[PDB]
Amino acid sequence: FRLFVTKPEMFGAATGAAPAHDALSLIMLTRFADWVNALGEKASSVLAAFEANSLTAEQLADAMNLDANLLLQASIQAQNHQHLPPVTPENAFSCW
Amino acid sequence: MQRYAIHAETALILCNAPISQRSYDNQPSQFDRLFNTPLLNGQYFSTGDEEIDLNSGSTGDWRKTILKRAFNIDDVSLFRLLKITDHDNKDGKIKNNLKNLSNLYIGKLLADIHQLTIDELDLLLIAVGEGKTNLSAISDKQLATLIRKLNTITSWLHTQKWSVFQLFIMTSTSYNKTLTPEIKNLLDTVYHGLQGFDKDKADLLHVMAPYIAATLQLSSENVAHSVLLWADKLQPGDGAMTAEKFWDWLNTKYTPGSSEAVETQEHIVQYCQALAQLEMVYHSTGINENAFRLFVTKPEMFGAATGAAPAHDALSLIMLTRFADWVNALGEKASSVLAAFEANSLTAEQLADAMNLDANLLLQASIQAQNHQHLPPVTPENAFSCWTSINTILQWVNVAQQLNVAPQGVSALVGLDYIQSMKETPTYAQWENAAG
Amino acid sequence: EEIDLNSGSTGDWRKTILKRAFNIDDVSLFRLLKITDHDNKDGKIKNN
Amino acid sequence: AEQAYRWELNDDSARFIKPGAWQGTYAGLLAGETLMLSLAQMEDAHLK
Amino acid sequence: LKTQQEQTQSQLAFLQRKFSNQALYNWLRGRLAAIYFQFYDLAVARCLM
Amino acid sequence: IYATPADPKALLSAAVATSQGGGKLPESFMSLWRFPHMLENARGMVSQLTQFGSTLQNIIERQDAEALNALLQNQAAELILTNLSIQDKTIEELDAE
Amino acid sequence: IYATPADPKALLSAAVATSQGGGKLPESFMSLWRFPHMLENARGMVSQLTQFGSTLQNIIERQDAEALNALLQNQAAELILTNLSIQDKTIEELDAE
Repeated sequence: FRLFVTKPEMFGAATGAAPAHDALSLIMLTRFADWVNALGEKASSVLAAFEANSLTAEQLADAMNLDANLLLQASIQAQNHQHLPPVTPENAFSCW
Repeated sequence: MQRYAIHAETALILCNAPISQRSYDNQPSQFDRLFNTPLLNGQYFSTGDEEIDLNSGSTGDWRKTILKRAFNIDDVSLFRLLKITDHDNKDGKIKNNLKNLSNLYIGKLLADIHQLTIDELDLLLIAVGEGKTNLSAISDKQLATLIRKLNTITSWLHTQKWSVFQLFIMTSTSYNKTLTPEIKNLLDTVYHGLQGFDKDKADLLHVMAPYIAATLQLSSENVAHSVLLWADKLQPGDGAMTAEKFWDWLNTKYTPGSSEAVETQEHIVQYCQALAQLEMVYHSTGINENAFRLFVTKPEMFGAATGAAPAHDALSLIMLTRFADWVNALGEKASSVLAAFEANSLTAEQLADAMNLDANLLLQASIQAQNHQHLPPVTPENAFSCWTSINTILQWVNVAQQLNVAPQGVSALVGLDYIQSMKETPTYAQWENAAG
Repeated sequence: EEIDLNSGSTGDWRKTILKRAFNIDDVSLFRLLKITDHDNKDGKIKNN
Repeated sequence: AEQAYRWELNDDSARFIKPGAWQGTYAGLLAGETLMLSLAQMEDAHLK
Repeated sequence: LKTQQEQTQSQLAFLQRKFSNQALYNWLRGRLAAIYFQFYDLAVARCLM
Repeated sequence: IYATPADPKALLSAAVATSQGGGKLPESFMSLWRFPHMLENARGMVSQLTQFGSTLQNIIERQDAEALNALLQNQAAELILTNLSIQDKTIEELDAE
Repeated sequence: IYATPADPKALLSAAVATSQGGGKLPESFMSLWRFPHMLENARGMVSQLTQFGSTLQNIIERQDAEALNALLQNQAAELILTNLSIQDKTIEELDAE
């Protein structure tokens, strides 16, 4: 919650903007909260790697209990298609 | 066929045989009912010299599609099925041999009959210790041992109600490098507590133990001293960290409260998460507090090799639980056996008092355990001072009480072995005495 | 005839019938002898 | 009390109070019990 | 019954996120017992003095 | 064909601990008093810091005991709405019997 | 022929106590103070050791009270999975009735 009020650009807001509190932004905080609860015991090791910019697909697939190449191929295909917030290799696992 | 409720041709693949290409009873072959039970767009799948690209991100030809339909997996699990089969494969491409299709199919059956995913199979084979062996170059003897280890552990996880992902946390040797707030509280509490430490006056492991137990959520300092003493024998992480190297970094290079990246910080996080793994190993395998110290100091008492570090794989977590289920079955006389087991003064008469058995029952089970060829051999020196030997003797009791016979009545059946008969054939009278 | 009733003697057919008539193994048959006869040194008894 | 210790025994390098009794993570609940030990280490070193 | 599972988890989340959880008293016991032994060696020293 | 429903999922939540930084020692001061008179001044100063810490530990325990009881009554006021709808279906059954 | 199942077994566990060794007395020191001034120094030194021991006894009781409550909620979260599977078999019966 401190990361939301200091760096909202980590959570999908525009750079240099105040963090909004409308109904579209309360869904994002709940889907983030349901995401960290699904990590379980490895939730603190992801959020510490998410507050810094050192979160990788191999570290996330360990906590999501997924295959390591599954989040790699999902990250490759997220960069080759035209999403309106575009997924780049810089913000692939450092923007929500 | 009886253990996993499968057909005879599926059990034939698990005995290192290739996929059959012959019809049986005007039904199609095993090769046809896997790959061609409908024909995919009128194209027959036949074995040849064609390459099949099995990488995770290659939209291959129609031959990769049939491998996905015959095995019921996607591209991602088919690349991991290849790495379980062939660790030596550099690329993803294989040949369309019958030997290669039978080795991809033998790896998928090991996940099917144990109700596992390819992810749950690969993380289990690392936890077993067979994580470096190829299914493409495996023999008949090593394959039956591999299925026996998968049969032992998965049926044990059902009684313990654990997942494969829960077992893999307690068996992993690769650690995360990310500094969590739970490790910052460990790095701060040990630093501010050991400020006036003298090396000559006190042991380092003893004075760290109040501050290690305060941040690993341990109820005891006796446990935390055994937690630290075990990690000095593995030297976990990439830095091969001992607890003596841990304080030399923490005294001279760590600043409490800072967000600054220290030089060898990632080797410290791998050490602090090996101590947190130890907290999970002690509480899950419900072992005694004194007997956990006996595991981390003298593992040769518990079946390990002499002068070796105590392992923490899936084969060693079964041994700690079967030891913990054994001391719980002793009840009020459990402390008198474990005190006689830490010394070398445990006898068969003292154990039969606590097991509520006959005194001559464990005597005859100990005599027959020494006259037969167990691969850890039971000698009169380690008959009740090694855990593998006590586990061996108690199996002679569990078979003799199953057959309602004596331990030498079980040994009469062992002497009726067909391979042992080639040196000395039993007469018809010796079968007639054993039948009575 | 002697019947060897020790705990670790795979005896003759006469010890087997003592186990079938009493529904016990060799080990409980030696302890049944010590309940009966404390003065018996060996395990062997007569077929009286 | 540390500066009065340093002035009576000519030891400016002496240090008993260390910056770790306040832990903001656990709200410093053992701040008084830590400083009471450091005052007891200071006087026991003074009596000797 | 799906509400009671949601309510049991809301209690288990409360017992792990409050300040006075088990992780507090593991720290309070492990730190004070290191103080309580070092204070004893100073307290028995003046019983000898 | 009849399809069985999925098994009930096990809920899980995170327990991410916090970590606030350590403080630094302020600059020392050379007073007028001797050692046995400033130590007794400091010992009664620290023994009051112990009584504030034992009081603050009591207040947090009473805070988390009243935050749990307010949670237990907001949960008991939610289960009473569902059990009062089941009783509507018990009376509706007896009008259908 | 119909064979009855075995009777339910009684579970039992061990309660093996621990035993750590006794300590030895350190070497005594001859101070400057007389007996009525060092005894009063020692009595206030031991009366603080009593307050540390009563505080440490309180923390262990609160540690074992919170370790039990975390056990009671992990056990209550396991019984709710079985009772939610029985309710699946109650609805499946009413679709079979």
